Amino acid sequence: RTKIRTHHLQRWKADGHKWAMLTAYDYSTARIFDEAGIPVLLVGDSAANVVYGYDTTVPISIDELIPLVRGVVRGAPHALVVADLPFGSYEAGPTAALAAATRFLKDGGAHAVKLEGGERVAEQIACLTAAGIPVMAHIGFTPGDAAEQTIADAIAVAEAGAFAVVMEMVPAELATQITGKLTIPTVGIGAGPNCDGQVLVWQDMAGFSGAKTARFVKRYADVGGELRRAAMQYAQEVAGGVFPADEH
Amino acid sequence: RTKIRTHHLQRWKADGHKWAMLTAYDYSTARIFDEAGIPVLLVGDSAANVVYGYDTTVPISIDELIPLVRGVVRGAPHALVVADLPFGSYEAGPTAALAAATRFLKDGGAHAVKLEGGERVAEQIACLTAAGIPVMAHIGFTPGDAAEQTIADAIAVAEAGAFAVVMEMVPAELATQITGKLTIPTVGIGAGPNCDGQVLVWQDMAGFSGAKTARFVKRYADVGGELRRAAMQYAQEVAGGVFPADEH
Amino acid sequence: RTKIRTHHLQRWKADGHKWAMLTAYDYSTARIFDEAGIPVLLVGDSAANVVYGYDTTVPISIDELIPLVRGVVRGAPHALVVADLPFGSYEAGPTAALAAATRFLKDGGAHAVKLEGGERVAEQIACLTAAGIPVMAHIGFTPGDAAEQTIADAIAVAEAGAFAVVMEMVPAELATQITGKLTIPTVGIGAGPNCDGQVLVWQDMAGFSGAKTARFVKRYADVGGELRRAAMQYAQEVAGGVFPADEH
Amino acid sequence: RTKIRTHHLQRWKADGHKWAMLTAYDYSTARIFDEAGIPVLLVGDSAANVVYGYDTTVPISIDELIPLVRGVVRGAPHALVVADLPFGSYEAGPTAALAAATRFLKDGGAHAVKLEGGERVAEQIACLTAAGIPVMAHIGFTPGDAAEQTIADAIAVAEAGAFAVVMEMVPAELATQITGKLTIPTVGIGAGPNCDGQVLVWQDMAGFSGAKTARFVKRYADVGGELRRAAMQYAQEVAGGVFPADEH
Amino acid sequence: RTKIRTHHLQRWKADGHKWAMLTAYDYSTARIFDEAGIPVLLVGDSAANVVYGYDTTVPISIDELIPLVRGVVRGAPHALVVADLPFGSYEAGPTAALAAATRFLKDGGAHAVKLEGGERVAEQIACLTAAGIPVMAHIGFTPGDAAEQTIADAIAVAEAGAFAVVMEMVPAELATQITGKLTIPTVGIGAGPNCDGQVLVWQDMAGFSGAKTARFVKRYADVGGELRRAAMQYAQEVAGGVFPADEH
Amino acid sequence: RTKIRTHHLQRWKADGHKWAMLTAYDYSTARIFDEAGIPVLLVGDSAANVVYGYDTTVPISIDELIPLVRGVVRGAPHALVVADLPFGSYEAGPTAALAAATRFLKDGGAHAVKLEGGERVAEQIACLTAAGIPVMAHIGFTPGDAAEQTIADAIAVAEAGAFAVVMEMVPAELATQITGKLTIPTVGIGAGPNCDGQVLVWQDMAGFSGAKTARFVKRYADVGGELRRAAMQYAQEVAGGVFPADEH
Amino acid sequence: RTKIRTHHLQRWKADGHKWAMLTAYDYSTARIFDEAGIPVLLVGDSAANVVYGYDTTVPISIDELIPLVRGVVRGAPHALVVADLPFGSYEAGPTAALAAATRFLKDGGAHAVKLEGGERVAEQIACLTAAGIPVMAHIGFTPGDAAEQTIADAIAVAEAGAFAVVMEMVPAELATQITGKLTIPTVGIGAGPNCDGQVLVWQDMAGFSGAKTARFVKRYADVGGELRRAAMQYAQEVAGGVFPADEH
Amino acid sequence: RTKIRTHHLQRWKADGHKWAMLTAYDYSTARIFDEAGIPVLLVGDSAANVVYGYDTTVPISIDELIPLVRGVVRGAPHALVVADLPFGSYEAGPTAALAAATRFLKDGGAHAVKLEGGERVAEQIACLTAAGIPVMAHIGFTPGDAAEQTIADAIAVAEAGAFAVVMEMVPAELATQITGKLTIPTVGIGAGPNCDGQVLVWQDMAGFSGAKTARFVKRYADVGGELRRAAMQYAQEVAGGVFPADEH
Ligand SMILES: [Mg+2]
Ligand SMILES: [Mg+2]
Ligand SMILES: [Mg+2]
Ligand SMILES: [Mg+2]
Ligand SMILES: [Mg+2]
Ligand SMILES: [Mg+2]
Ligand SMILES: [Mg+2]
Ligand SMILES: [Mg+2]
Repeated sequence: RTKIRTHHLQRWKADGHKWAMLTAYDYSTARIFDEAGIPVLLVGDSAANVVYGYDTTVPISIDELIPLVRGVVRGAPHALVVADLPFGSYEAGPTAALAAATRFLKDGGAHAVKLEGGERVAEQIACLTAAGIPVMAHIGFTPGDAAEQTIADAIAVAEAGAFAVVMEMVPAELATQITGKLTIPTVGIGAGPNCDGQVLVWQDMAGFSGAKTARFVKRYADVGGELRRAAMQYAQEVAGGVFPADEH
Repeated sequence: RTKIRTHHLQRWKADGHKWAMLTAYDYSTARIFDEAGIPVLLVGDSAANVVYGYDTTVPISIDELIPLVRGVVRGAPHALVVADLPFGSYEAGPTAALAAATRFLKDGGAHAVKLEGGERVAEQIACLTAAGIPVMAHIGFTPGDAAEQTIADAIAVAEAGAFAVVMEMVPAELATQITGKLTIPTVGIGAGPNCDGQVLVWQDMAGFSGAKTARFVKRYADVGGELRRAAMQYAQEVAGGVFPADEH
Repeated sequence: RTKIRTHHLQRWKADGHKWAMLTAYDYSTARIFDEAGIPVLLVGDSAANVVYGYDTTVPISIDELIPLVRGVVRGAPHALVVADLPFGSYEAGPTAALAAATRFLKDGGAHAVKLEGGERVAEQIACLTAAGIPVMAHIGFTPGDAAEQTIADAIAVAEAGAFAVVMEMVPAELATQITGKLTIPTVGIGAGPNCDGQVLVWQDMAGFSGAKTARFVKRYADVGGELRRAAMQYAQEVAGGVFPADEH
Repeated sequence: RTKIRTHHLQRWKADGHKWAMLTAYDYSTARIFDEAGIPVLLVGDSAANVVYGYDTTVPISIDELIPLVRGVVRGAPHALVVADLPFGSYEAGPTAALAAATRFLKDGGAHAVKLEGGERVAEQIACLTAAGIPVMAHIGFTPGDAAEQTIADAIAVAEAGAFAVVMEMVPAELATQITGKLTIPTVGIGAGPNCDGQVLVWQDMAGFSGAKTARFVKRYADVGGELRRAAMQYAQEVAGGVFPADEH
Repeated sequence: RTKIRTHHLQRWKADGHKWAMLTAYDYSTARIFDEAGIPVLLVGDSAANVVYGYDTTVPISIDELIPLVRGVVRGAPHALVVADLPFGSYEAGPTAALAAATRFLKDGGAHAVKLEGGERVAEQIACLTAAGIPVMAHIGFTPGDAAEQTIADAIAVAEAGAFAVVMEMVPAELATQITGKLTIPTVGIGAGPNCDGQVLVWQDMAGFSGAKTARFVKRYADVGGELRRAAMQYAQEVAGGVFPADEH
Repeated sequence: RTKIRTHHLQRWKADGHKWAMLTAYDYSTARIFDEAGIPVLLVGDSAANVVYGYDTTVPISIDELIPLVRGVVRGAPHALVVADLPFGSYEAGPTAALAAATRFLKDGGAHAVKLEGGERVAEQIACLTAAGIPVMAHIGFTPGDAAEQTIADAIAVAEAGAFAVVMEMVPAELATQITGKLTIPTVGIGAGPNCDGQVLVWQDMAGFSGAKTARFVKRYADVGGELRRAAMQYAQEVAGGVFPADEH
Repeated sequence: RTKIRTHHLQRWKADGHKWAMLTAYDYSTARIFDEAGIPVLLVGDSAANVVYGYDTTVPISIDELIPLVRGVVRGAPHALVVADLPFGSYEAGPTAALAAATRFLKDGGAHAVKLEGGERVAEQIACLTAAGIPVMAHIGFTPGDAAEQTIADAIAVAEAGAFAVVMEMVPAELATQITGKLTIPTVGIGAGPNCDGQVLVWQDMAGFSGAKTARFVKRYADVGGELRRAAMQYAQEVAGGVFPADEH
Repeated sequence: RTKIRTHHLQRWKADGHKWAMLTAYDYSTARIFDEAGIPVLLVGDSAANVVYGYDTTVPISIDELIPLVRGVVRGAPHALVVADLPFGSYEAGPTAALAAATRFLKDGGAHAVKLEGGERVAEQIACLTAAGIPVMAHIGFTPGDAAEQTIADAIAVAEAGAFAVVMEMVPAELATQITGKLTIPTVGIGAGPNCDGQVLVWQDMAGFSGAKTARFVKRYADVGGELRRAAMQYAQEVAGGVFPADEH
């Protein structure tokens, strides 16, 4: 079928089609989401937690991501795969950011990268965008004047060239407006329902990590739990000599 | 509770306790299997397929594994985590193998490593074992005289110091004997029911990869499928403005 | 005979001589095109597809090109060999671009390099040109205001020093004008007939890749097919003991 | 359909099926030979001449080959791709040879490697073979006692583990015998008709390089010449304004 | 319980809560201070003396600190761990400073870094702060106009983004004012009692180094002396055969 | 006074003088033990736990030790400072071990190194010893035949050249004998009272880590606890404005 | 006694105390000058000649100096040791100069560095000075307008932060003035008697190199000659069997 | 005049000419000893003390020597310059030793190297000697059987190829014999008067280091003291305005 491209997300904002974005970190997962119809996959730095067990996204390195990106890229032939730039890889300036992004494309095989930041990151977004690298921006709300800054960021980020922007933990009201005020699609996560698209960490979306589903997350299943019995039953059958059988 | 150690596997062979080993490649998965009671986790090179999308286990590199090992090590505090040595990292001889294994322990944080091979690999197993590195052997059956070699390998491998050995695609009959003939535990996968323990790639065990469950694999669930709807439903709700709601 | 130099292309624009440029990626091919009279050879990044099987030109690296350039340079003693700068090697700025180009000349043995881009790349083109490195520009059309930009690019690029410019996927009408408006030769590919010169990927020109000849490509032969029988017949004769004979 | 594996070549020696091996050095060529049914492809060091223009095979480096191997591997999904080890990469001993071969498999994606040499190279062939790396041997005839050595080499090489052996410039008589005396398939090139299989440099097989077809080579076509007109005609049409037309 | 964050220090300045900061350089020490309730730990460059025996803080390198930081980070789960930047690692400018700080966070696991300097270092503090790296400033008094500069530094440093500032060897009077004039907390050491918080090198605080307690330091114990007998008694018991006993 | 040398330990075995060895990992600690009369200091890999918070001694690297050794060397001018070789740095063989040890002497400034292992490590001990590097051996007891091996190790190790040997977790009875059977001093830790000398991790010796003093350790003080109040009191006085006072 | 610091040189200019600076390049020499009371030692790049035999100061590298600096630093505990920056290590700009100087302090153990140059080097002097690195300037006279430039340099250099400045080959008259016009001490060598301090290459000062004592140098001895007999006599006694005697 | 070669030392042993060897570490010193007639110069690792202030010869590195060797080589055109191999550079075996020595010749410009050791070092001496590198051996006496070993070393060392051997701290009686028993010259230092030649550290020979002249050293002067006044007088004249005068 059709391979999602950035322009598709733009058309969808026009046609009013609200698309879904899911986070992915390996081949098998991506394969599933791809044959499930998910148009956009995010190899997020959130992998730091769900994949590597870091209690933050500060330690994860580019090298802990590129190999995962390659895997996701191979598993979702129809999805637009976005590679998230790790903390520290782009804050230095355009040159650094460009080198990092270039690695994600030439090596990781990603189609686009996600650069987190507000106005302070416009220069970087511009360089990449001008280099021909699709950039998905990521802005937030950090408490009044805060709402102003969020807006300034949303504007600056789009001006820089971002083909879309993620609004994380942004007051639904403010989000709604920004969404209507920007020409590019807005992807929300705890941003309210008024965003051109939505994004969730698949681990949360399918109950695969812990049990604490935050407010902005809707638990669409208990894939984690389902895996627990599968394992527990497997274990018992092994102990009970029931497995393997002869057909095995 | 109790952190599984190699001696436990030995005691279990004595008490006739058949234990289950599951493959794992990330923090979240390991966490689940750990709280599911799985005693031994294998960060297999099978990750080459299920994690990175390689159609073989030949290309995967040490660097594509170590970071995954670290994650698994963090997610399974009670399991005995075994790191699998990638193709090419130990065939050169003891020195190479030792360096590679040392990386998996000092860096990966693994408790033991899995070295695939027969007699030809005894020297390597001995060096590591003597260095204080727990080694899980891995022998197979490659078609008559074949059964002899498998036996020779099983013997040589144990002589070298392996604390356990994996029998993959080994005729149940031959396996049964070898199991009874060795002092160390035998972990099978398509080796028959007469092995001190069993091992499966969790992706297959829980139907997370493709649909072709081979003969030696028992599909204990459809975790993959379950994830497909979760994603599909999520997508539709996004399109239907049903998600996010206000509680989000 | 005569070794084509950049000034020749300029004279030809004056004399109204429409010259042909062919893509080349190895010694044997270049040798053929050279003794076939082709004046200009392009070791394009299109090699990413036809040579390495990448589905894009994003992954190909300088190192996957330089050795090919050297080969082409050795096979076409009379042609003006142009080396194409890979994605990511010049977007960072002049310094990067200069280093990359310098490698293609000092190492690759190329006579000139092709830098893809519009106004955004003028700075780079200027640095190289001033360094004494012949630069062939490459501009395109990306949909109204688009035609304006194409023009701006054509102008900026020439101002920067490009000895010629490639117009790819440019509306014949717009192309025609630009061609007449620029002092330097315009080389088209899907740009219409009104260009000082034409360029095609030899694989397409001679039907050596797939069967889908796009609109802008004219299939001058089925060299690929011809190779298929040669191989098939060879195979059968081998099977039929007809080859080798005794004269062999 | 079916992906050729080494055992297939063995079965064929049994069934008396004479198979054909063709040299290949890029994606497009491999694609053609693959859909032409060629079972085995050799990314030979002969590329030194036909690809890079070296007048010998002494200068070509591993790095000038690996990227070509990757391309060939991508173009022939059904063929058994063999990567030839460059001069100097294995003569030092097993350790060196193993490292080199490992690169060709893990990086190049090759299925097997070709190691040129006689008895003096048995140690290397053994190490690789034991490492799980399929090795295609390559022996020759260098003038009386010579025939003895060729035989000794044929024997030693097979003893070392080679799954097949290439006999180049070997007296048909001697070749015939060796072929009958070895358990593994013999692939000839100027070795006579009595070899389990045949191999030719595709450039010669299809008349793509020079015009001097040596005795052991049969010119199955003039693909090179066919390319010359295609180019010459293309050039003239460009000059004659006939190309591009409007359909372009 | 609660993990101290930078905002806590701000709240405390508001509530008038004077907090204590202690220097720490290893896991065991940090563990103690953590379970002793110390909110902020400083892996100081002072380690140069107390840890490595350098008579100055000029020679200590980043590598002699990062591993210590990791240890302290592991020992104080509830403390805000601040890593001090070594001499020479940030004076070159923002780029250098950013790279250094990034190492301390991504590798060292620190939560914040301490950058010593006045106005001259504002640019660096700004870059880090904007990058999302918490920076603790450090200003001093170097003899009239001196008091002016100290003030200028206090102002500039806070303007740059520092979440707090250390006043070392600053006239209590001047300190008092600066403390009242700044919005961010002031941490003193020989700065007088009018600072939002206090800091001491634990070695001095607990009499573990030398016997010369300077004026600004209050000796809260003789932990060093206590260790001397422990050692001396241990030694004598060993000599007296009293140790080990049988319970040992 | 007198700087302890290895021969001193030998004389002491003769005179029946039981000496005490203490572990040390920094300048200030070493200074204390030195002026406390401790003759031998061990910069152990036990630092992995007490210094860096690793739950094992497997991860610690040479680089996490050398800088500590330098510090200890500077703090104990009269002690014989022994540097412990980290896991993985000598198991490969003499060459590796020699390079590692050489670093500890030339860089770390150590006087001797400690190599853990039995017979399997004799070759390494011999190389270093012959190189002029004082080696302290380290053997253990790992459960019958075990006692035999311990003995074999004690013998082999001394034969190799070790100037002394550490017996850790060795049955007092067996230890007693070995001590009497060897010409070189035996240093015990959980080895019983019949050893030429004793060794303890200062953290345990002075109650600085946790509260679980194992059987073989005698808690000579609560230096850790003493540090807790010092810190707690310091904190309260800061909060109570009592500190700093004016004398400060 | 007292360790000379830069402020001492300033006080001395005030008290009118003319201090002497001597060049030094090794431990033994420095030890002598230190116990001889010399306050300032210069590890000059003049070492290029007297130490390494270069006929110029152009070839000497940082690495040929740092190890000498370390030696001098160890030999003169009371002197202010100044390390010279080698040709080419600071002319590129502040960044380069800062890195070089930082090596001399952190590695060499120097207290200050000497940067040769006039106005053109102010930027470098400023960066180092602001970094906390004491810089001794070095200006000269190169023939009218020359005297103006010397003055401009003297001014610029001091403005940049130099704690002192060397006037080499400067007309005594001009020197006298500059000395009176600057706030910082002036150290002369062939600059006349009106300088806050004097400096000479110890080799010349003590007649250790050649015999041609230039005008600005006063030969205070013939230490070189004295060494010649010592050697000659030693040689003869060896030949005469007089040495060694029995007391030897 | 004549440039001393190794054969000269041999002739001298024959003619009974007792030659003198002096240690040297810089250009100026070497120049003096050269024009003083000293035939052999030793760039000893004793430089560790006299040049760099190390209290041992354990820390000095090859890099702290090579540059000094180059200097000495330039200063003594007629002397046979011998470079010493630093601790750790040859104990690993021939390969290591050869590489190290090769650096001293090709880079340092030395004519020969000094390898310290007894029988244990014969292999190394043999490799170098066979490579064409003149090796000066160095054996000692370490207390009965000791005298036997010294002899064994003297024999082994000469057998290995040493063109001469240094006997340090060897009982004059034993020395006398060894001297008469060896075919190669013996150079003593505290070895008695019966050695083909003598060697002393010039610092001791001329009273340039400390005042404690050991038994085996004869103080031929007080060059150090002479330098002290030269410096002291220089200093006073500077202070007294007597220097510089006008002639300066
Ligand atoms: Mg992030
Ligand atoms: Mg495997
Ligand atoms: Mg391109
Ligand atoms: Mg060849
Ligand atoms: Mg500091
Ligand atoms: Mg240990
Ligand atoms: Mg200079
Ligand atoms: Mg020595």
